[PDB]
Amino acid sequence: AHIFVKPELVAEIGVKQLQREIVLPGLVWTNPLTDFGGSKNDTITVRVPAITTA
Amino acid sequence: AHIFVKPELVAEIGVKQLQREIVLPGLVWTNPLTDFGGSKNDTITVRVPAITTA
Repeated sequence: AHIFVKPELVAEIGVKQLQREIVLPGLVWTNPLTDFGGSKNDTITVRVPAITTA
Repeated sequence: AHIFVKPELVAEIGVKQLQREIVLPGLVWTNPLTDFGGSKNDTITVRVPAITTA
């Protein structure tokens, strides 16, 4: 019968891929040490001080 | 590959040997008697008063 030339319409309506919310980085101790370049094996050794007894 | 001569770097970050909190000294009767020098045998006598019966 009648022929109509139509486009294929693409729409975005706010449907996204559900994906986790990030909380862990803010709670962990990040970068107390920075100069890993300049220490052998990329290892910085932390010194824990001493305690005596009377 | 390339090889480099680096120092071992020792750093303090705030890691400490965990020790408890001192609470007992503030809770015990301390120094009601002081002049232990000036008394025989480094001893001060404490007198507890008399109690009578009828």
